[PDB]
Amino acid sequence: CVSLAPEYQRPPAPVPQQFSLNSYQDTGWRNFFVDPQVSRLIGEALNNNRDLRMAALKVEEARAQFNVTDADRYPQLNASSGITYNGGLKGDKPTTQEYDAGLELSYELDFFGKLKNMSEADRQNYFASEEARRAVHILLVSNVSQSYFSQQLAYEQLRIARETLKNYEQSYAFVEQQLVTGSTNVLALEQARGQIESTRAEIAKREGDLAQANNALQLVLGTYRAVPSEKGIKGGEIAPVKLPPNLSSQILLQRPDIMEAEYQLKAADANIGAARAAFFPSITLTSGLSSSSTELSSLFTSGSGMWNFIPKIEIPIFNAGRNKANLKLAEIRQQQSVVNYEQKIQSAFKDVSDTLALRDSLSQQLESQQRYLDSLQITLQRARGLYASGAVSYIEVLDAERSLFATQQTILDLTYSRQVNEINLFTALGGGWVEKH
Amino acid sequence: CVSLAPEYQRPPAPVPQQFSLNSYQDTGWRNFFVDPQVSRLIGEALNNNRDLRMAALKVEEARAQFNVTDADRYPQLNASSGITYNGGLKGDKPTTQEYDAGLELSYELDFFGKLKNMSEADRQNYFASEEARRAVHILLVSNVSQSYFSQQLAYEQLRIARETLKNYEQSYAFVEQQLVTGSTNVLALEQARGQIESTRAEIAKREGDLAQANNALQLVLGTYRAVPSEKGIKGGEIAPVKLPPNLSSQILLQRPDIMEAEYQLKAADANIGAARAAFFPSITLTSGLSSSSTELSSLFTSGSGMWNFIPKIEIPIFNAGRNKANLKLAEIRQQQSVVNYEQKIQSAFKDVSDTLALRDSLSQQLESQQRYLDSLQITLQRARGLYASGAVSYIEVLDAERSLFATQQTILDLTYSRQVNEINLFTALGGGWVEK
Amino acid sequence: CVSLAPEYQRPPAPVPQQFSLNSYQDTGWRNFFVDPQVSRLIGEALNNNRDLRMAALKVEEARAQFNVTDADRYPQLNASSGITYNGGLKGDKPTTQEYDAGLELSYELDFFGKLKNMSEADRQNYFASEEARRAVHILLVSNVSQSYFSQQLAYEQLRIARETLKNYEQSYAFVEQQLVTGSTNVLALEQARGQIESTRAEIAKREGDLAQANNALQLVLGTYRAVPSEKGIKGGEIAPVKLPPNLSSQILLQRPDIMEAEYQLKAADANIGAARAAFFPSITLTSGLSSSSTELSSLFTSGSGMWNFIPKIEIPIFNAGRNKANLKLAEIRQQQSVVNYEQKIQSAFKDVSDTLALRDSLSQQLESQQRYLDSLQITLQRARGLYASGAVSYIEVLDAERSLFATQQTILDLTYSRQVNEINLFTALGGGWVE
Repeated sequence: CVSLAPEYQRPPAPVPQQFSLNSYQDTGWRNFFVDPQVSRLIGEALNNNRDLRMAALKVEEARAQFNVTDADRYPQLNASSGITYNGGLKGDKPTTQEYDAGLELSYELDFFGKLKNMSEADRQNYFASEEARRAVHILLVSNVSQSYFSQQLAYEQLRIARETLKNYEQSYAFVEQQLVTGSTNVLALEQARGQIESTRAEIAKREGDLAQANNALQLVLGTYRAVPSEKGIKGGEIAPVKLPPNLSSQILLQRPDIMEAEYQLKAADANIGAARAAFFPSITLTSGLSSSSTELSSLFTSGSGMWNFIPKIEIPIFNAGRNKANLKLAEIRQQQSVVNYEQKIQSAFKDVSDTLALRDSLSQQLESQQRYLDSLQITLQRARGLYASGAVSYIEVLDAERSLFATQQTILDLTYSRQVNEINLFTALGGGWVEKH
Repeated sequence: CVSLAPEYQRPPAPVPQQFSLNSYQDTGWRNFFVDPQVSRLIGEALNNNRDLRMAALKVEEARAQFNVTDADRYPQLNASSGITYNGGLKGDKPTTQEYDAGLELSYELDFFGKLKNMSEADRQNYFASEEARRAVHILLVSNVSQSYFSQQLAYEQLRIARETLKNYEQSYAFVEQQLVTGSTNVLALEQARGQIESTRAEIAKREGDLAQANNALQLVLGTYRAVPSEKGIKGGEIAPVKLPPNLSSQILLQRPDIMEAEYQLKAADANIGAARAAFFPSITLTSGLSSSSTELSSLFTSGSGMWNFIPKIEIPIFNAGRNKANLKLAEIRQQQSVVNYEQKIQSAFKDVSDTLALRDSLSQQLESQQRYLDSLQITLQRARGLYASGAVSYIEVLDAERSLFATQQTILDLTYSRQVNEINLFTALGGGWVEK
Repeated sequence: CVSLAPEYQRPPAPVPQQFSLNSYQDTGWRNFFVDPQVSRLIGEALNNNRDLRMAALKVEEARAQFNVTDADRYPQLNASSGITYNGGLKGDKPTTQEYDAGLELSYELDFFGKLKNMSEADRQNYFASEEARRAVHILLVSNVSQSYFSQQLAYEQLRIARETLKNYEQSYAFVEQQLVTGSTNVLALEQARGQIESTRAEIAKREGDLAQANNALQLVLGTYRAVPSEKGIKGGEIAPVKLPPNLSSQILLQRPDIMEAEYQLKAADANIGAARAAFFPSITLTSGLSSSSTELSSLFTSGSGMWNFIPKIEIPIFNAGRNKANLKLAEIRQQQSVVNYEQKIQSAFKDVSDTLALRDSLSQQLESQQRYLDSLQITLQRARGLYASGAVSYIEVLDAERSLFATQQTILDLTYSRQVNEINLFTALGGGWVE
């Protein structure tokens, strides 16, 4: 037996050896997700999400497809019966009757490994479909957690808007009482009435956001049981990934999408092997045991049984270069598989490089926003103080409250961005496949 | 004749029996779309949109594909002629001549329903393609209407921007005359000059928005006639869907995309039946009337005509488990069709749930925004009154006009969102198929 | 030989003959891109981008696919040997042994142009893949330039945020010194402190934007060399497309995506021709030279060689309408190809009509925004002057500095939009194929 396929070489990864930025290990996704709710929802989804269900069925499709293709490599047994009537149109020559029954055993030698390479291309494609399930798995893990964290964000935003509204209602009362007794103008009161109605809208928007974050969580879960409520604890929900000083691009090579591109690349080599076998001769055995007769009474008698054994070898000589062209197709597609591989790596490298950058951008953003917060709370208290003594008009109170609301909302969105980014680093690195080191 | 395909069972829908939230009926899209312009554009688009045309062609593809596959079930007739020359290379054996003409009639019995099941898979796939057209149809309706409503929004936003601009020019005058006569500061006047130039920029943005809304409305129409102008009447353009107290998820099951997933699920059962037939024997008839000769002179003479009749039965015995694996493939793919069905349902249920919630979220937003509006108009008149008497600086007028503009634009965007949401509920329920 | 395929007619383009709005010419993308950096990065990308690499390999696939299909039109030569054993089960008939070797030359006539039309459909489909490469090429140009320009925007936004921050620190100093000596209140000082910390946040956000614009620029280049820094000069980086008074829709018809739809429309005609050939007879020649024997000793001897020559003609008569249904499928898919063609045109026409609109929308936006800028700078100076004399409170300075920062950022975003829009017009018209 011969395999004409080429030896596998892994293409060199077309990315820097390092990200810009002791050893990175995959501690399970149980370490990463500190919050026990996201642990429970992942567990729930892992058994009910329809997309992961399709991904597993696709692995099964590919295993069955390998067994369909591998069957060709094995001997084959078939039986057939038949009557043959035969006469002339004018001549009185009586009409014949030929009864026949047969058992035939076919077998392709495959001395140059055409069928053997085609089964291997399908073996490799099954490995590809397995890594594809894994990629679907860790992306599921990502969507579930982000969906939960997004729901929580809706819970906070709704809650602080309710709280602002009660704050602005007290402001209106503060202004109301000084107008019953002539200290202020009525412009302050209409400014305070504005804020109340404005904030009322916001609460309506945030309720809608919360409704929609619930429905999206339940879609990804695949089950519709009671959605989680708001957590009373804030902070520490995620344990970020610890990265060594100089980190290697090689980490990307174990990603599921890249591994899946690697297995398809292997499958394309095997197809090159089958393309090349197409040039060489083929050897086919075909042995048979038949029994023919002229009346049905003696079909399975002694003088009728016959055996047969035919080895055959066929060779191609001139096909107007069909075999060439089909070899070029193979080799071109293989180069396509190389390109596809490179593409999966280069994007992989971008993604990670981005989240690393975002890690620092978002930290500094969030800390400087808290500082702007603290300064805004002092501004607001001073503005209320000086307005209560007639030193400044109420627009200074309005501005501070406004700025303060915007900043509280942005800080909430920021820590969200922060921990989703952290999830995104986890996932781009190989993600939530393993759950226990 | 036997059919090995399985009996159809509809998969139980993996969603709550009810949405959270007398009987819902599909009154035609003529009742839903109150505005007669959206009705007239829908008519134009129903006869000119290329995507709908492609969807209908895809239905015809599928009917032709069924006829190609059904042909195998019928007897087949073919003729063939031929001369055969035959001689030896060294041995003096005079070169022979065999003239032949023949007429053959082939016919697969299909006793176990292999070909019959494969034609049925293609029947089912044609029904699928019909539900697909329908889905493209109602989605066209949704895109046309939102496209028109979006244009109209662009018209309003542009118009009130122009109106604001004339307002702020008058403000500039109000301040300008008090500076010619020394009552105010020049800081007011640069603040008013500022607003004017700002608003001038906004008008440019909104004109751009109107231009692009026009082009998108003509793309979706597929005809490039005169686009609709702005409506003088505002309100009542849509008659929302009236929904019963407790509403059933079952409504989703008549959605085109879900029905299309169902027909494909039927087609996969048929393929399971063909997979199974592959194990059992096949019986093939093949009768023939030929005529051979050794000189062309007597090809169609009396002593040459011959007839033939060969029934044949072939059986598989050991294929190294190819038939098994091909059956596993069928069953696996069938489960894939079940999963695909469940996915279309779960999504559909999410969508509807979202618009129901959005229905309440958008009404309450819009009403509280109008109340902020009203309060802002009082604030502006009071800031303008107190500024004219030296009680507050002009920054209080600036803020009021600013907040007022912003709120007017949000209210415009809100009612848009409101009525597009309503369109979205219509469509997610079964939508603009019927107009009766 | 006969071709049953139909004559090609180009479908009339279903769009206005004119865009609403001397002669347009495609000056190379070297004229359009004034900035030498974008020219140099395009060169680097044209030799390293993986997507253009894949588009090329797809053209090679298509040519190979044509040679696979074209082989059927030529005579074919094949050889085969074989031994045949033959015996009875119970009858004492000695077991036979028949040795054979053979050389067969097969040839399909194709009198009605079935194989010929099917090769032609694949010729057309290779032309299609060529136009697809071209589309991928000009889209590569568009992505490379917008990536660079986007990077530059990140650079400016970061820089003016750093500069605003030094400004607001000087404001804080200005306020600090009047509170050390009692002239003002402490509300001004906490207002200025706020602006400082706020702007500190913004700087953090702009640094993150810059990093991400670098990584996306390196992805599209396909090489990871030192990214370009900020340009000290601003302005004149692009030379817009000069457009004649009344411009014709016909310009669209040379777009790659539409040409690719056209070639596929041609390929569907050829398939109609093969569908119709299916009805007519087929004529096949098959000549042979074989040599058989009964013992291997004399396999290639004198009495064994035999020659052969069999012309055959096969006719379909009743196929339960398979050939008809296969013809309808062809014709239907051809109408599909027409519709696909129309769709590619109508979208092309929308796109161009949009960038033309946007050309005017963005120029006016940007011009009025500069005027608002100028007016805001006067407002700020006046607010600071009247605050320093006790005439207005500091909030008036706050507002002006705020309004001014927002307007500086929007003007930056605007000229960006302006020159990307211009790139988008170039590309929608045929774009960066020629230099």
